[PDB]
Amino acid sequence: VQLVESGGGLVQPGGSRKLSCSASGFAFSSFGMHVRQAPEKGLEWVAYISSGSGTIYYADTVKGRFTISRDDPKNTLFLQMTSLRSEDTAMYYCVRSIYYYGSSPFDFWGQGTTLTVDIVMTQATSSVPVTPGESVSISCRSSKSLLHSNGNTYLYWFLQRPGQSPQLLIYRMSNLASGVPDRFSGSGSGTAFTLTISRLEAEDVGVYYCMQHLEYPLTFGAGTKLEL
Amino acid sequence: ARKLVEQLKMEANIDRIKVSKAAADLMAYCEAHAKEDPLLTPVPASENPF
Amino acid sequence: EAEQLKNQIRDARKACADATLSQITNNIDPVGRIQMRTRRTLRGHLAKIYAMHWGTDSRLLVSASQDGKLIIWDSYTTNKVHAIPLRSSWVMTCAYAPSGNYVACGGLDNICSIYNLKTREGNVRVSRELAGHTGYLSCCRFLDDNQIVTSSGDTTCALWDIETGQQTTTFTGHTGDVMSLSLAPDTRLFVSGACDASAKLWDVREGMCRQTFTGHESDINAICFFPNGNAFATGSDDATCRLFDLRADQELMTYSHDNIICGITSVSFSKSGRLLLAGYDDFNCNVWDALKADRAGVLAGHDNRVSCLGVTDDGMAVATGSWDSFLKIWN
Amino acid sequence: TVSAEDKAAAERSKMIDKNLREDGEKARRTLRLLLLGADNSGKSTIVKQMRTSGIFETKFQVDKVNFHMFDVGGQRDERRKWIQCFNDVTAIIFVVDSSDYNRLQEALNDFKSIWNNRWLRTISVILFLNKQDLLAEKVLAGKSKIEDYFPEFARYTTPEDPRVTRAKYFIRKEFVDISTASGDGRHICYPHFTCAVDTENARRIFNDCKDIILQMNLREYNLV
Amino acid sequence: VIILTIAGNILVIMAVLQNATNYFLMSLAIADMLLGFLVMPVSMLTILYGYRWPSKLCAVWIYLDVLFSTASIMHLCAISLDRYVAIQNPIHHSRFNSRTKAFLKIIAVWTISVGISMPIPVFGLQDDSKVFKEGSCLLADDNFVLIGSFVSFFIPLTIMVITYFLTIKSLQISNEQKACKVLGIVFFLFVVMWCPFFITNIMAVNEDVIGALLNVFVWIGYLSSAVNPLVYTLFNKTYRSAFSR
Ligand SMILES: CCN(CC)C(=O)[C@@H]1C=C2c3cccc4[nH]cc(c34)C[C@H]2N(C)C1
Repeated sequence: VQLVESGGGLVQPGGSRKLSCSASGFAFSSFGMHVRQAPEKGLEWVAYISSGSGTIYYADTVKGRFTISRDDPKNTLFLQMTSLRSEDTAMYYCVRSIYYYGSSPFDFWGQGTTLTVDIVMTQATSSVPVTPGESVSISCRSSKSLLHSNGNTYLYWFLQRPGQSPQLLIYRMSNLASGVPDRFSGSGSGTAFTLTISRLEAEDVGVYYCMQHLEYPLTFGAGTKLEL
Repeated sequence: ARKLVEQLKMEANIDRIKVSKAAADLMAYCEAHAKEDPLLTPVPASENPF
Repeated sequence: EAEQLKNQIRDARKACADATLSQITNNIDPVGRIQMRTRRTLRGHLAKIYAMHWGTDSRLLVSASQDGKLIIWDSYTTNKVHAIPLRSSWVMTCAYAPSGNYVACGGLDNICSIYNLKTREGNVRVSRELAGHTGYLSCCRFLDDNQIVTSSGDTTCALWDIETGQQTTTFTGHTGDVMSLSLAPDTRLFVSGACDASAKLWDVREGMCRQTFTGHESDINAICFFPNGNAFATGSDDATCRLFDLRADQELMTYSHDNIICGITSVSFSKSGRLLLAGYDDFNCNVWDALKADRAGVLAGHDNRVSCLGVTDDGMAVATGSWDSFLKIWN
Repeated sequence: TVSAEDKAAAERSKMIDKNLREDGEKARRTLRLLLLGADNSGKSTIVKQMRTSGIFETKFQVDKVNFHMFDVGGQRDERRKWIQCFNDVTAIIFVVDSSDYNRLQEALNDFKSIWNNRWLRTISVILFLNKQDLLAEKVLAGKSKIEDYFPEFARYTTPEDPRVTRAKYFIRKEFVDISTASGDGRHICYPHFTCAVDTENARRIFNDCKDIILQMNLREYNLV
Repeated sequence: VIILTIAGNILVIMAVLQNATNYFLMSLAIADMLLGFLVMPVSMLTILYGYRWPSKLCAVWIYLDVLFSTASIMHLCAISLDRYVAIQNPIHHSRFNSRTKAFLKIIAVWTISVGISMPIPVFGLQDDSKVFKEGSCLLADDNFVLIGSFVSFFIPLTIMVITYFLTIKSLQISNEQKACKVLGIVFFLFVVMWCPFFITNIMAVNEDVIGALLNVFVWIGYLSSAVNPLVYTLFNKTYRSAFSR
């Protein structure tokens, strides 16, 4: 499974550029597809396209000015950007998401392309000191309770190691993504959530982002760095 | 036919228990688990997932 | 020698028969009339449904049909999680793994095909195709994610190691096609019903027929274990359902009425075991007070015969499927 | 009241429903047939033009209509359990060897078994009597007698050698008698005579299928 | 005739036999039950009062009368045209029938029924003398009657003549002969119960003789709405049992 993003480089303000991500090794038609990171700041969600292109959402900032499209036979997803502004400078990530009972959205993220030109999620700690082999707890809070009448609580934890794309750790506050060790665990009440890392090791160290998928737009907290 | 008698010999000797005891055991299970059963006694609408 | 030991077995079971189950159960309050309504009807199968199985999570079920597709439904939201194309349109069985990772399908092609539901690349693909049965597969059931039992029309049942793809054990006692199979709750032993009008108890590890039960005039279409695991109920084209006790080795009870001429397509037990639910070729399912053999209710919402019947693991709901191509959930 | 994820699940289910409907639309185009012959029938070679242990399948087209023919190979004498599957087929193709008289009574019994099955009540049978050349040479030789195996042929009125016509019409008449004894008219038998090599058997299958479809349509429209 | 119409159609509506072709007969039985409760019983009051109309509902009553009468006639034309294709080439008719034609057919026979009778209240409700009373609430538009009764009866009649001639030609084995007798009765009754009114309607444009002729022939046309439930359904063994129960 691979997503490779192409396009980028300098655009003078007011210009237009197209970014494309190419999908290999997965049924691209089935997956709903999406996220950017400012040069040193947190993640923000740009757009979403459903399977079959039926449903499209954009964030308020980009809407009317960005357009997302998918070419299912060619296995490519495009973002058409016009009238680019200094805010738009970021690293744009192409993310895959599949929605059914028990699915894990946001599981795979592309490497991303540099561009140079509402539930409120808060992560209290900017940084935390850690000792190897020492348990660490990271906390997040929402403005509105993420518990829904179906019973799922839509909280997702992501890990961005240094120089790497984000990786899903936990989906829906308790379930653990495939390929993630058992050390990570997610405990949370509505409006108050935490991720517990026990027996911390090298390569567990990075910025942790908490995301809500209860309703659009999708919001990430600023997140907590971990430092050796 | 030689194979049949060997199986019939194995089935011939088995520990067997009185039908009254076996029926009493079945009744014990059914009365013990009667409250747990939703279909026997209709579950209230809030508890009902459907 | 064959006749002498057979008569000895008849004497042994007859010696135990001090009382009927009807005598012991006689002074018990009846369950009363039980009323269940089709809370949900699941539609999207364009041909006759043959088999269904509940998931252990109690929200997910799989169904098999003649249109050649296996569809997995989210019962609560009536949503199709997956729809799986099948190489052979002819399928008579389906199963759902206890871990929910896999489902199995069997049919007239004589092959048990196992599908990996949870995969990277986000599609349902064939984990294994299990060959070695010279007849059609009537029933398949999962021990673990590695081990699956099958029953076939070649008059033999087998245990398979899915990773190896070979039969670890073969069970060979029946003189006719084996229609149905039921794993025990403890899983260490299982029973099969067959067209020779006998039901055999099979110890899964040794591979031997521990006990054989004969009370049916005709073929036994359906078999189910009592929830305790010390008894089972068989369904037949005799139009009778009979409850058999493993330890006593004999039939405790028979469930029949003069109005009912039709054969029992499926059987299942409620969670307590007080209720025996059976599906018939009369397009309706009758609910029997299993302790007393009194009909407690009827479930009638199907245009054609009910092919399959299943009761949820938590016990909340009953799902029935029929040849009218609509399978309904009753609570 | 429905989360975003549940909404996406609903969209997925609707797309699945769409694809299942398209597949069913494909399925309706095909007409499905079941082939049954005990042995010595030459049933495999009935349809010359166009030719998996559990089931053997062939596809043939005449006049831009696609036909599927099913033979279930491995099974024993009692077919009652697998025959339940084939109750939606357009027609059953039953092949008999008219040449062999020892086989003929067993073939008549098997035809009765096919005819009187509960699930196959509404399904018409296209009956091919086979190896008519073998039968013709045998009757012309005269070494064997149908009169010996069947008493009725010894005194029978003929309705090509005349003895050959008499024998073939008697052989047909027994099968059509078993078919006619029901008399309901929901299902009827189309009897045909087939050489070992005949260019047109798909044409005959197609025209009896058209007759079957015509009759179901007349019943459906309440015309007759 | 009113009681017969209502009682005949409300016995066909319950009996629905859920075939794609049988549902179309419910749309025909709904165009006649409405004809038998809205339009027909009003005319009974007119008969009682001797052509005097008890005032702005006269144009509305004619609108319903033309709407349900044209909806009925083209229901039978669609049945006849569908019945021919199902008899000429039954193989190619079964392939192209996915229960969407029947819903596409109900659309067609109700778009033309409502499109032909749309001139009545849109141009004729403002004018109280064009489609309106001569003292008796008649249809006095002399140019709409000629062309509005031409595409409503005579085009469905020349379509039925060719369809009936072609169907009998292609049906020529008792079941085929039993069907040929059902088509003859159905075709003969439609002609003998609707054609008499439409030749008198158009030949007119002694007044007393023609005024009496058009009075009786109107009720012969209405009486065909009581028979349509029976001749199109009761030939089926299932419907006969359903009516008894
Ligand atoms: C006595 C007065 N009434 C009753 C309202 C009529 O003249 C009706 C006028 C009709 C009429 C005119 C012009 C075109 C048409 N198509 C179909 C009909 C039609 C129906 C036809 N109905 C039966 C009588």
